[PDB]
Amino acid sequence: SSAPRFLTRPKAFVVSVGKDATLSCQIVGNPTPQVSWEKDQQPVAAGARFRLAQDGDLYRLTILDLALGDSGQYVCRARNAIGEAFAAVGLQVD
Amino acid sequence: GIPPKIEALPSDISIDEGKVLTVACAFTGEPTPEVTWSCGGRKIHSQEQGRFHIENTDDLTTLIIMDVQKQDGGLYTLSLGNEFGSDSATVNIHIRS
Repeated sequence: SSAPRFLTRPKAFVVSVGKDATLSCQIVGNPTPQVSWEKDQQPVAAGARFRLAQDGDLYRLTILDLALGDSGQYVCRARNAIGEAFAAVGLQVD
Repeated sequence: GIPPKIEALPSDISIDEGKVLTVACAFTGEPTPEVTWSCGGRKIHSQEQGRFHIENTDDLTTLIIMDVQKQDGGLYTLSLGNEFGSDSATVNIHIRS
């Protein structure tokens, strides 16, 4: 019945001289959308350093033990039978 | 004085025809920059073809294309401007048929 929508801008959180980052956004849609993250046009899969989680309409990608190679653009993709929503966020590791 | 800056815009996005597509993009800038979505030098206006919609808040702009058609495929440019400068980025939108 309704295409996905980002209620708030995707955000990337990191502390100065930090070792971990968290990326989150609030997404709604009817039916509830399938949400995934992409970097370098490849899906981000859960593992030891990449943690994916959901809490209602809030979706998270946490990156542990940051490496220089983790820098770049992350795209959040939300999809259901009606449509798809995309929003990107940058991460720069120093 | 803070020049505008587009947070991040994908370079390419694909969508099936007959679906709704939404692309959201965050930005910064002081004062709030004016937002322009364009197709080949021409500003796109909200409600064009009864399918295109643009919604802007103070730090987020969203391009909505309802009932995606094959003719909608193309380059869509987001531009921001204030007294301190401008920023611009383009997304290539591909339609799957």
